[PDB]
Amino acid sequence: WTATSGSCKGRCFELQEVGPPDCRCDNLCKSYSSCCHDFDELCLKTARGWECTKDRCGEVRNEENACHCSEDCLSRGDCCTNYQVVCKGESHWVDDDCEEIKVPECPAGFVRPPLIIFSVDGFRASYMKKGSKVMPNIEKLRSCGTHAPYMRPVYPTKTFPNLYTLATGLYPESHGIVGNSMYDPVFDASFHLRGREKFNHRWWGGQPLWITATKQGVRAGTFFWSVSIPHERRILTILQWLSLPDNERPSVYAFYSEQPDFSGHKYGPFGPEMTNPLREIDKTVGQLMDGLKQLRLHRCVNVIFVGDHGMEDVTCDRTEFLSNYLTNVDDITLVPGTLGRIRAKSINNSKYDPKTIIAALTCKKPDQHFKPYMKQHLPKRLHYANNRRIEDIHLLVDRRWHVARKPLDVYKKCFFQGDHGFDNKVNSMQTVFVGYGPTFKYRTKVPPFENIELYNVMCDLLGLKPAPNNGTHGSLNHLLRTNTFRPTMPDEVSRPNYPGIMYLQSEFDLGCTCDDKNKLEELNKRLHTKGSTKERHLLYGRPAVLYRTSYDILYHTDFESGYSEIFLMPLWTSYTISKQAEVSSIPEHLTNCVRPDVRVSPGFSQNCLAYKNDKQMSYGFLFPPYLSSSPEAKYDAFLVTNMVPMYPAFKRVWAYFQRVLVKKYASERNGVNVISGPIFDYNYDGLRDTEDEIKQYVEGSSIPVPTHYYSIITSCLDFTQPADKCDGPLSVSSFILPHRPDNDESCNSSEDESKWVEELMKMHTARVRDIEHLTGLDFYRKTSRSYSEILTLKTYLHTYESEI
Ligand SMILES: *[C@@H]1O[C@H](CO)[C@@H](O[C@@H]2O[C@H](CO)[C@@H](O[C@@H]3O[C@H](CO[C@H]4O[C@H](CO)[C@@H](O)[C@H](O[C@H]5O[C@H](CO)[C@@H](O)[C@H](O)[C@@H]5O[C@H]5O[C@H](CO)[C@@H](O)[C@H](O)[C@@H]5O)[C@@H]4O)[C@@H](O)[C@H](O[C@H]4O[C@H](CO)[C@@H](O)[C@H](O)[C@@H]4O[C@H]4O[C@H](CO)[C@@H](O)[C@H](O)[C@@H]4O)[C@@H]3O)[C@H](O)[C@H]2NC(C)=O)[C@H](O)[C@H]1NC(C)=O
Ligand SMILES: O=C(c1ccc2[nH]nnc2c1)N1C[C@@H]2[C@H](C1)[C@H]1CN(C(=O)c3cc4ccccc4c(OCC(F)(F)F)n3)C[C@@H]21
Ligand SMILES: [Ca+2]
Ligand SMILES: [Ca+2]
Ligand SMILES: [Cl-]
Ligand code: NA
Ligand SMILES: [Zn+2]
Repeated sequence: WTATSGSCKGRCFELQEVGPPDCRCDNLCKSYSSCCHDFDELCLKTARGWECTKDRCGEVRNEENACHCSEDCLSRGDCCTNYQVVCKGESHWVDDDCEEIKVPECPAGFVRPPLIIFSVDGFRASYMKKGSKVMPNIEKLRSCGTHAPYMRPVYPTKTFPNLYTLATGLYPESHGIVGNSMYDPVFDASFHLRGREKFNHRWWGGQPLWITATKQGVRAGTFFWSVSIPHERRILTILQWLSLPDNERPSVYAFYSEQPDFSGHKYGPFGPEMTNPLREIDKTVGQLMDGLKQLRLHRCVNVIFVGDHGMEDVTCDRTEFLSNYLTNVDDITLVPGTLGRIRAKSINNSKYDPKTIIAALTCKKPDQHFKPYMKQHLPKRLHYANNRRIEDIHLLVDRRWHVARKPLDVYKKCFFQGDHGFDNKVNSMQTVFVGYGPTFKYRTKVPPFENIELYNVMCDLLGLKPAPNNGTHGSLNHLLRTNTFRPTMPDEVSRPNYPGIMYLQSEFDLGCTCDDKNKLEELNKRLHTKGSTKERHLLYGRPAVLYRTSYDILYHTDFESGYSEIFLMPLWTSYTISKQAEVSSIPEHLTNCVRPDVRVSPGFSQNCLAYKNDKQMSYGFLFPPYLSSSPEAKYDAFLVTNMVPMYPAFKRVWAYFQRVLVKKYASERNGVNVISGPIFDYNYDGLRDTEDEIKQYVEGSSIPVPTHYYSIITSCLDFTQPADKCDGPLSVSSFILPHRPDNDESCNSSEDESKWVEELMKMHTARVRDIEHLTGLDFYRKTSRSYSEILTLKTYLHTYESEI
């Protein structure tokens, strides 16, 4: 109950929310149904429209007008945005040549350039090119400021997860807003688009930008707007706030547009009805910029034009129904649409089994348009598991499709031609970024980047220290003219041992066998074991270990490794494969060869007997024998310290990568440097497991089984230079392959690895940064590149999509 008895007199769009029981006058009161009786009358004035006309010029003030064209309007801060153009001979901002903004040109009393975030819902990245003719204000921002060809949203590519990621720098799994619709089993409460539960603070984790600003003494405009407040009034309100006295005026503001998303759902992303919403958005940007110009703020304010996600073509007829797959369809609850999330309809149903639901959903139809996963098996790049609000069973839905429980849900709940929510590497889901202002660079294009990085930059723009978040601070320094953030590399926590030959063959009782059999060549092999070729295979310095552990550096002719005495295998193995390198086979006599490593105690070694006994588990090697530089160097690849546990199903994947793909990349990229290793993430939190988190060992041993295997493949960005003699920027692609005992994820896996392995790898593409979180390692410590450029390289994701 609200005491709507109060008045909004002089409180219109009040910045601090008034305490109950009082009627509210803030931009969100509509949505709470708590506005004062006179809110519409005093605060949502419409009389006379939004534009000055020649006859209105120098009129006597009439407080009933929506905006004013009287002489005092500028100093009152409430002129219509076209006032100086219609009445004072000025030009519209869009008609002015752009001029570099080298420094902020702010009125006296501004302690920092204000930040305005202009967010546009559903603004697909290709709209910038495809709509350019009808968006002249936006086009000017884009070509005069700093822009990316596109910006990557987070998964799922839905409205609330992405707006709140923009605000916090966090993945949905960490901020807690994991969909537009959610059930939290601890609260036993549901979050919906319609309704009041979504206003409860307990849903909203991390620390959004407005809160970060407030805590550090920077005042914020209210970011959220009731849908019924027209866009023109939102713009007028921000401009009015910008006229407040120095002590009252906010430094950060947000405008939000429900368009083009609203129309995109109805008409599809490129429907002919889409031109008008785009024109109208541009007109709004033009009113803002004209309005800033009148206030002498157009060369003072930093403006971010940013979308939350794109929009894809999706229609009723492209719906998969779980009732075609599951006999037990009424025993599940599905969160439906462009993603699926499944849980038991009732917690009292003891006959509910996720394994049988998964199996009934797996590769059941030739062109099946969704794929089931236990959430811990989703591509790690999605970071979509570590939240109790994310159901154990997930359906990744093909672009252009929906999943639903039963046909009745679709025709009794066609209409829409667009939707979003799909995998965040999908081109149609990409959105936009443009930065314009004194702190952004001039006429500069930057590579695509992820929206999780923006919170840091917005903090930088406002001189704030960001709360802990998933961005990599410094990775977007190249967007900025100043206010860059200069981080230091993390300090290495553990130093390696460099073991020499310390054990005799006979001290090893590992159940291992190998058919293995001159001072010129013997001085040579000794030099290689001391690191003589390390400069060839360790191109960017050794990775630093950022946690407390015990490990050894092991040198070889063809590869170098950091070998964990705790996990009994390498944390990392590093090797370089030149364009000229030749692939060989494992000679027949060496087929089951495993050799003790005389530098490493039996007590810190794997053993072959454990693999023999473990009927499910086999082994592979991190440096592949196929790539050995000579028959003699090949023996190094069979060392027990190069061995890792591998399910035979995974060996199919791993063998193809090592035998076929590495050489292919080396030929295509002019040499590659490869770092591979294991990953343990049994609690699916995207972070390196400690030894006590390991859920699976090779039977009868203390050899921990990895959940994933990574590789990082680096070469020269200028591919006319070979990877090992590169003078400038680097180029990287990486992956985090799930280590699974079956290939159920690949519906074509009965076929030859040339028909399905590369597709699996593409799906499990990763950023180096993802691997760093998962391993506690820090890569690229010794390059001739600036650290910020390396941070950018570490956040790179090779997506394998075609051109935007
Ligand atoms: C992306 O960036 C983010 C932010 O940096 C990274 O997330 C951080 O990860 C940290 C390491 O896991 C984590 O630190 C833990 O914090 C615990 C205290 O947390 C509360 O306070 C903070 C600060 O205000 C707050 O942010 C937290 O908010 C979480 O929880 C609330 C309520 O549930 C949510 O609203 C909110 O969305 C957020 O949830 C997310 O994180 C939690 C984990 O905290 C998940 O469970 C959720 O699913 C969701 O993802 C909290 O309000 C602190 O208690 C922890 O300490 C325990 O463990 C350490 C191990 O080092 C040990 O030293 C301690 O003794 C303690 O152990 C005891 O508790 C254990 C668990 O109950 C128990 O098993 C033991 O036996 C002991 O009794 C821990 O330090 C930090 O909270 C989050 N922050 C956020 C915002 O998510 C994230 O990792 C990055 N992602 C990647 C891939 O890099
Ligand atoms: O019902 C929907 C909706 C919209 C499009 C849909 N497509 N498919 N389903 C949909 C459902 N809503 C309506 C609400 C919310 C999404 C949008 C955020 N809003 C801000 O003023 C606003 C503006 C912001 C501007 C910058 C940063 C954050 C902002 C923020 O934050 C919202 C959050 F905090 F909850 F994340 N809110 C109002 C709009
Ligand atoms: Ca075995
Ligand atoms: Ca973990
Ligand atoms: Cl959702
Ligand atoms: Na298969
Ligand atoms: Zn939408």
